[PDB]
Amino acid sequence: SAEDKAAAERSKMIDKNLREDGEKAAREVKLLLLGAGESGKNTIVKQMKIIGIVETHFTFKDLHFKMFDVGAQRSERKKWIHCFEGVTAIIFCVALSAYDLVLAEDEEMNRMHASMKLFDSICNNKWFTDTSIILFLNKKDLFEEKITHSPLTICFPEYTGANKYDEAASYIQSKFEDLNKRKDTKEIYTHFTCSTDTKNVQFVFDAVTDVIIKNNLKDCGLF
Amino acid sequence: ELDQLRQEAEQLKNQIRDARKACADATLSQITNNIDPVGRIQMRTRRTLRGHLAKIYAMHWGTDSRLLVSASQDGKLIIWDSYTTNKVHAIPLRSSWVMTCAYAPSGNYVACGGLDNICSIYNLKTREGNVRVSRELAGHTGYLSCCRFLDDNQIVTSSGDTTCALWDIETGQQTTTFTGHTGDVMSLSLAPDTRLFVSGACDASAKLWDVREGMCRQTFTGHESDINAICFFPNGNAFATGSDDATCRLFDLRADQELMTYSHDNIICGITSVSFSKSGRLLLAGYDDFNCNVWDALKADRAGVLAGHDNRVSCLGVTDDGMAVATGSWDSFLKIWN
Amino acid sequence: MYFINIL
Amino acid sequence: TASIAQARKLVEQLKMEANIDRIKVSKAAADLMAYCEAHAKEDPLLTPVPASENPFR
Amino acid sequence: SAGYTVLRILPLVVLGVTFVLGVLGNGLVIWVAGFRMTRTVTTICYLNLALADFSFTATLPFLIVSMAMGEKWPFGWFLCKLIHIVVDINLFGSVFLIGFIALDRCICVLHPVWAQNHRTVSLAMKVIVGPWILALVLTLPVFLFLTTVTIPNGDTYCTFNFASWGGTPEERLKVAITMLTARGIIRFVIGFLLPMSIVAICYGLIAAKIHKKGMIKSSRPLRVLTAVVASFFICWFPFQLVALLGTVWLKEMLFYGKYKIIDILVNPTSSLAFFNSCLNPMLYVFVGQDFRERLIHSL
Repeated sequence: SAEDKAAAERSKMIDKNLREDGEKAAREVKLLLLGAGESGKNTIVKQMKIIGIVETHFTFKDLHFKMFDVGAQRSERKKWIHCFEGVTAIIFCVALSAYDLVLAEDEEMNRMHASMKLFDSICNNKWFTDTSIILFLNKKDLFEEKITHSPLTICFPEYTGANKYDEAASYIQSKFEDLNKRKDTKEIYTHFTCSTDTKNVQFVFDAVTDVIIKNNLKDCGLF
Repeated sequence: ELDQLRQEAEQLKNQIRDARKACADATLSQITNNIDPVGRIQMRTRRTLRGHLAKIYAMHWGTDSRLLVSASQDGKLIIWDSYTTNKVHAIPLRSSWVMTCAYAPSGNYVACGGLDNICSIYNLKTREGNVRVSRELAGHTGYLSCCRFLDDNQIVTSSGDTTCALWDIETGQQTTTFTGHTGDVMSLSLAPDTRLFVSGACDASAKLWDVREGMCRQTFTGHESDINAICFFPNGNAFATGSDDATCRLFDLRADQELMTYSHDNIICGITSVSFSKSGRLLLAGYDDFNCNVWDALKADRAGVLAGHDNRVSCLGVTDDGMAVATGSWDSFLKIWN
Repeated sequence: MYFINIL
Repeated sequence: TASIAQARKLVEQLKMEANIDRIKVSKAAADLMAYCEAHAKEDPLLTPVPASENPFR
Repeated sequence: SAGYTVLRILPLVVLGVTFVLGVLGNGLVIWVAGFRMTRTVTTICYLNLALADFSFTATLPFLIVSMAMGEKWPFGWFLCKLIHIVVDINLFGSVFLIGFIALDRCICVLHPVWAQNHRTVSLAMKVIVGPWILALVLTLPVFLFLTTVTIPNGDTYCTFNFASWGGTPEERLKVAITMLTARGIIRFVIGFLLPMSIVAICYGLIAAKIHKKGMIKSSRPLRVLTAVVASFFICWFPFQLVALLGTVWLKEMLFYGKYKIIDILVNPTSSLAFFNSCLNPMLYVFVGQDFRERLIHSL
């Protein structure tokens, strides 16, 4: 019958068209940004701004990246965080200078501690068991100026250490890594935000490249 | 006057419970011992719909009961033809983060909300070319959990901002705003007469709203977790709500009570979809155990398992004539059960 | 690949 | 200022919701059985339908 | 001798267990990946390898009963033609698919950007057809030279015959020798040297790169890689070495019969190669945890 044949060929055209549109969407790296309390998400997007949720798509070294910021979503996270199950990596932003700052909503909650709770809820999240996290420590330029004036022991009492920029940054970097519980299956790549060009951009490409190797080897049976 | 208001709030809430307690004589399950169990409704997958390349979050059945729309996280909206297993239309989305979809009862328009705060309306015919965006509703500050078409011009959408809004397609303006939910609204269902609708939020509370007046007729609170699904009884005088604790509760509008609880010891995972049969006897609920369980609306006995989905069942719908039931899941497949 | 005898 | 106004709305809604009439559950639930039994034959899911009648074979 | 009798009986049971395990594993892999799993590039490669191995093992019992009764063929000419075409095509396709899987893994590891942006299913089948057409091209002489030959004693052998090609016995013998030597060289180079060099290089760079990146979190990846490469080498190098020695000494064998140990040793080498064809899904498909969870969910 002619009527069914026209419908049948239309479905084949739709089926064919879905192949290219699904191939151009599966060849782009999917990223996701978190961090509440002005952690530096807006600053982070600026470096890789080549081209409720914001899609800042960009391409670096002939590889396309898809970036999704969910900072405008003030609702419950558990009802939509499962939609991102399958992203290549998670770009988490933490402010180094936020150890002594306090949330605007509550005057008794530490900003750094709140970020740790958000980080803990992501590492232990059931939807990101095998999803790596690209940790970014923002505002390192202002952190070294503030760490000398304000001791870091106010945030973590159980820390003697030394009042130095390198010592304080390393301890914060280590503290986030030890907060992870799903070891041996995910890697928390960590970097410090730098005003120099193509510095943070290169780290994102380098971190994603390692994850792609992990994803490729996992699907190949080597992992 | 916080102390006085707290006492005033408590006494009314106690009055609601005290009035309900006097009104309650016996459970529906007790007075249904006599009715014949329906039996073992063994439903089979007559048609399998494939072609999506991501997790499927919502689906809707049209009045024709032949064309259904499915929303998937790949950024494509597909108008399926269940009779012949054909994709009538492929609607691309500006934002791939879609979690709800709707189909107009007359079949002229479709909607799809999500994390983008946009309820895009698409014209099915578009005689001038292919499917194109007709209107973009942008007045919500949260993810559009569920949207349903009321008429060809009026549509009601539930968002994550704990508010529900009724929209006009031509003007693109919120006709009225429904507020009162403490938690984020997750789903809504429309009565056959479209005069009333209920919304299930994350505060374990279900509220009945009036379309024309914007007033909340009733509030039901019988759950203890998120309410991810809701669906009116076919007569429109009752509805059933899903929950995250594997408990379906049937609420009657006239009774203003939780009639009965559809829970089992074996099932522990959450419920994301709730649907009713043509006669309302078979309460189909979509669970997270990778299968759909068909319940008895009067006997509290499971009457079959639709174990044909690889991933968690996220959407579930029943045709208006009840001819077939379509189940969608995160495994990027639709199973038509009949 | 498969070896074949010769008479 | 704002807290008392928002809280008063909940009390007004509670009083407003308490003014409706509660139909007795004994006969409200009885109507559910009547509708189910009336449309049981018409419902294709409750009673199996031969593949000839349905379009999904 | 007693040792020779055991050395002849053992290949029979080796091929029997190869048949059983290969059919079981290939059927399971096809049922899981081809129907209950999403269609991906690695899934397509695994499906092709499993299909080739299943087609080979389903053909194996003919070779088993041939080796049981002293290489005699009781079946017909068309059936032996089909059985040896299927055997040769399946062997060549399995080796070429192993090489292609190694190349794809090497490309994915060394250049992840190209793999992410230039690995599509359509291109996957387009480039997998290449090994198959190469197998057909290499098998063309096996298509059109092979035919069943009956000896005057009344026993039948399906081997190569050159009476039609050569008008006189001398030129027929000369063309037979030259074609057999050419086939041996092609087998050793394309069938063995090309993939063995590819497999060692492709897997060598994969291990080398992950070591430099500090990707070694467990011994499982190294164990799997070394097991695959070692098994492939120890099962294919002896058989191809025996074939090469037979081809380079074919003239002496057919003119003087100087060497006889090669003819005896062909059978164990063929058994080992067939056992590799059996175990390829085990070391290529069941290694992944996704396949295992899908399989256990399937039952």
